Amino acid sequence: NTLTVQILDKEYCINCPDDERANLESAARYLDGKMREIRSSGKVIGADRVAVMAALNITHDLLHRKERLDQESSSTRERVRELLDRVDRAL
Amino acid sequence: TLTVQILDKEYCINCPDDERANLESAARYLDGKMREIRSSGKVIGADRVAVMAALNITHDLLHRKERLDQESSSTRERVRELLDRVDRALA
Amino acid sequence: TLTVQILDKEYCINCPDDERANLESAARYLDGKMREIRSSGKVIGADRVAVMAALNITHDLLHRKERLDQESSSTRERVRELLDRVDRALA
Amino acid sequence: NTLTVQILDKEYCINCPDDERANLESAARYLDGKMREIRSSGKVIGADRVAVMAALNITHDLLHRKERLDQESSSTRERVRELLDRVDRAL
Repeated sequence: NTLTVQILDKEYCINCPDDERANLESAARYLDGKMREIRSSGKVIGADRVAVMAALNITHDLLHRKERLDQESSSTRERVRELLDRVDRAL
Repeated sequence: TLTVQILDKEYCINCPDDERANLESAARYLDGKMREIRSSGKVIGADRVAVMAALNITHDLLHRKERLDQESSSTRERVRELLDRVDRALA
Repeated sequence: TLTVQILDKEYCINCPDDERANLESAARYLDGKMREIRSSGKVIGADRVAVMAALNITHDLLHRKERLDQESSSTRERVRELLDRVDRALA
Repeated sequence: NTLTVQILDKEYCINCPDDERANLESAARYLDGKMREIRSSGKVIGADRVAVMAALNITHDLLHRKERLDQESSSTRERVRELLDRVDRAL
């Protein structure tokens, strides 16, 4: 089974099991989008570098999302401990 | 800023300190995957070798992103339920 | 301020609005208990009839105070446990 | 069984079951204390009124303690709901 995605004005026929089609298609869409932004600036010159840079930003995006989530959890933990102290001091 | 080596080319990205090791690990993946694809000869052109590799890591990351989001909304619910029980106990 | 009638004498106390009915209920108890004790003849002297009645309601209140405190520390613990489980779920 | 408490410089022999001795003794102690404060001011003249006034304040003390506790619970409930909203908006 072949999936044919379009990434940055070029075509790719990838042997993909029906199982992963949607996943691969959105991954391609996501990569395409990120490559379009990068290309539409000028810092990166070279179609191969654009792709590599995109993969690195996508990697950053996800690492940062996890960092933000971890911070969000830790914070509510601090607030929960603040609640606990209020409870111990008066009730 | 971090400077990584991917398939005989240098890339310099602005990564917040705590991401360095993960980004390096990413680059290492990229480089390896590109050499593998290049060696297969199934994809012609450095730009195409680059996106096939980039598509590969993006697909990987989104899968990890899902499992993350799974665990994430899961604890968001246990926490919501617990706080709810706290409210009720206080009424 | 509230003005109550207890065993043919008026008392005026400064009660925060929400207590009026409960304080009136208290006075009603006092008056009834004093008439009962006075009628028994077992206690001689209005001052002694007064404290025996006052001791009676005080004893009553402390019992209610205990049951209150019981329920109170009980929910203070369920709440503490729940918040604790919330903290753990967030780690 | 007779318990002999002292309340405001006078003695009282009360038929009290061993079961309630401690309770009755602290109630007497509590009443005595409250009657001493009241007498040591001047607003109330008359040993019987002093006792009645004391029972009313003791009643107030307890009504107010319960009001304060209810307020304390309601408040932590508001804070818990504030926590819940934080959770729903980001996590």
